[PDB]
Parts: sequence; structure tokens; C-alpha cells
Amino acid sequence: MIKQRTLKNIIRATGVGLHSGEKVYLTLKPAPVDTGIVFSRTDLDPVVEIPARAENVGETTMSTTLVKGDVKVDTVEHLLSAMAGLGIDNAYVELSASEVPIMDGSAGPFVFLIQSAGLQEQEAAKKFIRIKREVSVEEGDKRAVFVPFDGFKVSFEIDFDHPVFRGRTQQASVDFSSTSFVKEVSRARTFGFMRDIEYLRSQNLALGGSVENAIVVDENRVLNEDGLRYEDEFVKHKILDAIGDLYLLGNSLIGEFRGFKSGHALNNQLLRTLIADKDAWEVVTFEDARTAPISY
Ligand SMILES: CC(C)(N)[C@H](NC(=O)c1ccc(C#CC#Cc2ccc(N)cc2)cc1)C(=O)NO
Ligand SMILES: [Zn+2]
Ligand SMILES: [Zn+2]
Repeated sequence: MIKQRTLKNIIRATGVGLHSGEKVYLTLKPAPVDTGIVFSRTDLDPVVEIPARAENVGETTMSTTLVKGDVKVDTVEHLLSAMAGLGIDNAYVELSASEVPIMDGSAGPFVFLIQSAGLQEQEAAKKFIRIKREVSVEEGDKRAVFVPFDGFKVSFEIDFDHPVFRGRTQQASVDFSSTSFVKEVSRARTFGFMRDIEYLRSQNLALGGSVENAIVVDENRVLNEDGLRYEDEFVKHKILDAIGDLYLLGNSLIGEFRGFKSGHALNNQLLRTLIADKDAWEVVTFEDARTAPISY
């Protein structure tokens, strides 16, 4: 059978919060079967735990935030994307502050942490959510969709008209039958436009931002000295974001996500909308891995 997975060992890293600019200690720890991913604010007294579930998401305008009462964990999506991509079902995530460190702006550093810790198979069937009916949400011209698909696929389109994006592909369709999350998605960095970053900084936000952890673009150019890591890095980062935001479902997906100019807010709305309609999905397990449309 396809088994649940956790970490073999505890592993640590340090970094700064993109939004807060605050140095933070990050710890990833093994967890028992059926735990899911649970964040813990170990700086607080008492320590506060927040399960990484769609219903615990708070504000989403900037990054995906988990909340419990007055306690938050900001910017969970890049770490969760790595968890999702490597098939980690169960883990504790300990933080010394209210924001996951931004690291290099991608999921690469978290893939390295997970691969370094090692993967541990557990004696329980891994549960998948299979999309049975297409479900969609929209806001203005933005749209996010789950579509039935025998496998796991993420498609995305962005539609920037600024000169810097002219001629760029702005679309990608990743079928993970034949695409490596690690090699072809995980290192795509977050990005921002100068005018937007200036606005944030003017308000004493984005205090951890630097050209070392974000792609900076203006109307016409990519400003980073060495340009892009992937030819289509922008849309690949939107896919990275979607994979992490989607993992708040708490299980891997059998289906296709399609995003059109969408972000964290529609991603979470899509999850809550899916969860609420039991005719649109079912939980499946695979007693024979060979019969599965996916592979970890
Ligand atoms: C792409 C998204 C989905 N919109 C989203 N990214 C952000 O919202 C975002 C917000 C701020 C920054 C930034 C910076 C910077 C700087 C800087 C300031 C001063 C100096 N002297 C040098 C550099 C990057 C990304 C995201 O990935 N969510 O997961
Ligand atoms: Zn423009
Ligand atoms: Zn992102």
C-alpha cells in the first residue's frame, strides 16, 4: 500500500520573516500517523498549536496566514508547498515568531531541509482526496478551479500587460506524471513590482525583503543581476504557491488545479467551497501502489 510519510529526524534552520523582518528559528519534527502538519509557536507561554487546515486560514491578501484567536503564523505557503511536493503527511513545525522565514523566496530551502532530515514511511495508508466534480470560484477576472483528473496536475495562467512580461509565456501546465516538483517547480522565487514593494516598505512592511530573496521587476525589466532561474519562473512560482495553499486540504490531491490570475484568497475560498460539498470529492487509498495514478 501507499503509506503515510513523516520525517526521519528533527531538522532546523534560521531566517527572517519577509513581512516582519524578524529573525526566526524554524524546527521541523516527525509526527505520528494522522497528525497532518501542525504549526507551533514555541515562543509563547503557553505554546500555541495551529493545525494546518483550510478552516484555520485568516487574512490572505499578502500571504497565507494561519490563525488561532489572537495568535498567527504568517507565510506558510512555501514551506507547505515543499511538504506537499515531497509527500510529507505528518510533521510538527516549530517557530520562534509569527512568520515562517522567507529563506531565498522559494521552496528550495525547505526541500533541502526535508531531504536532509530524511523520509520515514509509517504503518498507515496514505489518504488522497479525489476530485469527482469540477468546482470553481472567482472574483472579477480571477478564477480558481478544481477539475477531475486521473493524476495530479497544476495549470496556471497569469496575464500581465506590463512591458517586462511581453513575450513571456505566462502559462504553464505541470503534469506530475512526468515533471519533478523538486527540479522544475521548487526553486521558483517569489516576485514583486517595485511600485508595490515601495508602497509596502513605506508603511514599514516587507521589512525582510531583499534582492537576495525576491525577484524585483519594474515596468520594463527584471532588476536582479542574474535574471531568472527558470525561463518561466513567474508562473512557476504561482504554481508553487498553489500547491502549498492547496495542501491545507490536509491530504494529497488526485485531480487538476487550474488558476487564472488567482492568489491565496481564491485558493482558500476554493478549498472551503470544495470541502463543504461532499458530492464533489471522495477519500481514496491505494492498497497496490501500481494501481495509483500518482507516485511519491
Ligand atoms: C508573488 C505573490 C503571490 N504576490 C506573493 N509575494 C508577495 O506578496 C511579495 C511581497 C513583497 C516582496 C518583496 C520585496 C523586497 C525588497 C527590497 C526592499 C528594499 C531593498 N533595498 C531591496 C529589496 C516579494 C513578494 C507570494 O509569493 N506569496 O506566497
Ligand atoms: Zn504597466
Ligand atoms: Zn509565494
